Amino acid sequence: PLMVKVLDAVRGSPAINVAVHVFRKGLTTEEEFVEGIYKVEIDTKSYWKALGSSPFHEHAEVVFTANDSGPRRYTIAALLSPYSYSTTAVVTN
Amino acid sequence: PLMVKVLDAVRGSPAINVAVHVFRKGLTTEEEFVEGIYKVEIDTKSYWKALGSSPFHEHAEVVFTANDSGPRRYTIAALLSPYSYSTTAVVTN
Amino acid sequence: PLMVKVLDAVRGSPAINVAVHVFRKGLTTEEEFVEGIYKVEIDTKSYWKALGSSPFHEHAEVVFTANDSGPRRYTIAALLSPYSYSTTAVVTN
Amino acid sequence: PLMVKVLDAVRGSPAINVAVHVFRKGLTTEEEFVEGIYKVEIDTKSYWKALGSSPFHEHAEVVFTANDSGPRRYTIAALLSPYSYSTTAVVTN
Amino acid sequence: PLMVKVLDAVRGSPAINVAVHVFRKGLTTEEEFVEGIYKVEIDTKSYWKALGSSPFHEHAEVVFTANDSGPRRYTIAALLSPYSYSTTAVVTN
Repeated sequence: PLMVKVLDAVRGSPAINVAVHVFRKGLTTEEEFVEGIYKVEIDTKSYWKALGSSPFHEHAEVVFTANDSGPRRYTIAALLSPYSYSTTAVVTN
Repeated sequence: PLMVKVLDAVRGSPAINVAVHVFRKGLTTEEEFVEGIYKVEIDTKSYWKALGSSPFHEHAEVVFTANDSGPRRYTIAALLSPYSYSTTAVVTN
Repeated sequence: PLMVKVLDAVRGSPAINVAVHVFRKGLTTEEEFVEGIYKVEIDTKSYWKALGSSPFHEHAEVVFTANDSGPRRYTIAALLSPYSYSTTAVVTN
Repeated sequence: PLMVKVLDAVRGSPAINVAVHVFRKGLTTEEEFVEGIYKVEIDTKSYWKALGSSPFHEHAEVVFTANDSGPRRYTIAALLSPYSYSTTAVVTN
Repeated sequence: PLMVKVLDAVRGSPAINVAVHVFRKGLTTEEEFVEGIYKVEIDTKSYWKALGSSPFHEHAEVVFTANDSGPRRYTIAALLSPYSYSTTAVVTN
């Protein structure tokens, strides 16, 4: 008899992230999974994923150049950071 | 007898993200999955995903150039960050 | 006997994101899935996804150039961030 | 006997996003899925998706240039962020 | 016996987004799906989707240029953000 209690009585003003998972019983194969319940991808890159069956098989002259550059600013305050009775400020003068 | 209790009694003014998942019983194969319940992708890039069966098979002269640059600003306050009785401010003077 | 209780009694003024999922029992194959219940894609890019069967098969002279640049500003306050009795402000002077 | 209770008694003035999903039992194949219940796509781009069977098969001289640039501003306050008794303001002087 | 209760008793002045889904039992194939119940696409672009069977098959001289630029402003307050007893203002001086 599964019997799960999470955050039953709450009095006040909290700041909560709740993730409750209850369970009971080709190139990429995925089966019966849970992914990225609270997932953050800010600057994620991916080149040439799962190209396929028999690419560039017989003859190929490939020039792969990946120039990642340039002025990029990522200013984040309280990433996945619940708060209460606090002061969060981003000041970019 | 599955019996799940989440946040039964709530008195006050909380700030909550609730994700409750209850369960009971080619190139890319995906089967019976839950993905990205709370997912954030700010600057996500992907070149040449799942091109297909037999690409560039016999002969190919490929020049792949991925120039990622340029002034990009991402200013975020309280990303996936519930708050209560707080002060969140983005000030870009 | 599945029996799920979420946020039964709520007194006050909360700020809640609720996602409850209850369950009981080619190139891309997807089957029996739940995706992106609370999903945010701000700046998402994708070039050449699922091109098809036998592309550029015999002979191909391909020049792939992906120049991503330029002044882009993304100012976000309280992304997926419920709040109560708070002060959220974006001030861009 | 599935028996689900969500937010039964609510007294006050909350701000709620509710997503309840109850269940009981080619190039892209999708089957029996739920997607994007609360999905936000602000600046999403996609070039050359699902081109088809046998494209550019015999001979092809392709010049693919994707110049993404230009002054673009996305100012958002309270994205997927329910609030109560708060003050949300976007001030662009 | 499926038996679902959502937001039975509501006293006060809430601000609610409710999405309840109850269930019981070529190039792109889609079957038995629910999509975009609360979906927002602000600036979404798509070039060359599902071109067809055998395009540019024998010989093709293709010049694909996608110049995305220009001054574009997207100012949004309370996107998918129900609120109560609050003050939402967009001030663009």
